[PDB]
Amino acid sequence: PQITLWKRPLVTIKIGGQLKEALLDTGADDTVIEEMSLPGRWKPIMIGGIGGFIKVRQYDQIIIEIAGHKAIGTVLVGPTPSNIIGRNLLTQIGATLNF
Amino acid sequence: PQITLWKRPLVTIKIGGQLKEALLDTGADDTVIEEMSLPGRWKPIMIGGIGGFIKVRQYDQIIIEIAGHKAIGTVLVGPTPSNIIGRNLLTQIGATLNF
Ligand SMILES: CCCC[C@H](NC(=O)[C@H](C)NC(=O)[C@H](CCC(=O)O)NC(=O)[C@H](Cc1ccccc1)NC[C@H](CC(C)C)NC(=O)[C@@H](NC(=O)[C@@H](N)CCCNC(N)=[NH2+])C(C)C)C(N)=O
Repeated sequence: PQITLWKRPLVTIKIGGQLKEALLDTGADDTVIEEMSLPGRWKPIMIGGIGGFIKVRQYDQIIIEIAGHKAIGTVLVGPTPSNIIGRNLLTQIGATLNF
Repeated sequence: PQITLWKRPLVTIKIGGQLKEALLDTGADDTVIEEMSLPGRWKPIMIGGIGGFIKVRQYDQIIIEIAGHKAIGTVLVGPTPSNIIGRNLLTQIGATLNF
């Protein structure tokens, strides 16, 4: 599909057995999901953006479906203002920017 | 062009007649440039990012060239981690996400 940018590019994702809406973010290196109780081990890390840093839990090899496209990779979980799909997963679903 | 996302989608911009590098950011509503002298009038506002809110200067109707495509619109100037081209100008250059 093709997504125009008149409004925020939000799509449905499936992660941890839950459906969520998430923002496709070419300006995000990483994928950040709003606080949810994902199982298993994780690593504390801090991520940066506008406004400063926040503390997140880094989970590896998490299964995630993005607009119907399966992906698997590192997902960061914590108090983000939006679920964000970043380049680490956008590359796996073959997303490009075009103009 | 078509831009893949294995690296940050950085392009050349011209603003105030000066060349800069900026990130194409589909997760940004607005366009935010590092502190610079810029011709035109401005007003102070607040914008939020992943880590919190910052003060920026809002300039309207600013000419900006992005990867050799013309845009004219609102540019926010302030202490951002990166120059960012957001949806307000990505729509002007006809950018879409594709997968
Ligand atoms: C796995 C190792 C991680 C290492 C870690 N990496 C990072 O921190 C990397 C560089 N950060 C980033 O890439 C982060 C996303 C988080 C992430 O991917 O990790 N990107 C970002 O935060 C980029 C800007 C940026 C680019 C490059 C560098 C820094 C910053 N913007 C993304 C962000 C998405 C939004 C949901 C918060 N957009 C914005 O912040 C834009 N804001 C807006 O559009 C506002 N109008 C919305 C207000 C909020 N309101 C609300 N929810 N009601 C702003 C740029 C105008 C590190 N460096 O410590």
